[PDB]
Amino acid sequence: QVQLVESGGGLVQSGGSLRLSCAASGSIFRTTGMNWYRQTPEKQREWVALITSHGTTSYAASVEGRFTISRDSAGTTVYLQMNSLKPEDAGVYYCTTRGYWGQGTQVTVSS
Amino acid sequence: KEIRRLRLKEWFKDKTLPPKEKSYLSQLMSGRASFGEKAARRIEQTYGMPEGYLDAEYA
Repeated sequence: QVQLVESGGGLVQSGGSLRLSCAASGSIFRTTGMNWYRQTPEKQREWVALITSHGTTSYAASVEGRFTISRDSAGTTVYLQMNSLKPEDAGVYYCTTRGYWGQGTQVTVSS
Repeated sequence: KEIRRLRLKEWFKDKTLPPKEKSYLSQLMSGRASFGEKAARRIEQTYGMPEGYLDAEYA
């Protein structure tokens, strides 16, 4: 079994920045890919970004260029750098791997 | 196993394909490349799919 902890959410102004983190048990992110999802008012569980076991990345169309997914130097923590934030980006962000899901972290964007 | 092909397409249906992998994944999704047991297990590890996801039948 795998446990996951998202953090780094909060309340930020539109056009602002936020870096989310996901920790995962047993160093699993070093050898395993993962996904970020977000649940928004308009329909739940929208896919946001992936990073593979080797560090290759893919983003949803609406966050391309504004979001950057990466691993820390150790390879065991994943970051979602969210820049130029928009009201459509607010929601609970979940990290997942191997069918396991964290409890999520809230992102609210005020104008 | 044609189930691996369908499951692979299903996984990426709500996502976008990484450019470095777009070519290799598309061969699997279209039937051009072979889709064996070890390849399916490695693909699940690469993207963090649940173990055995690509071999799980549909109802």
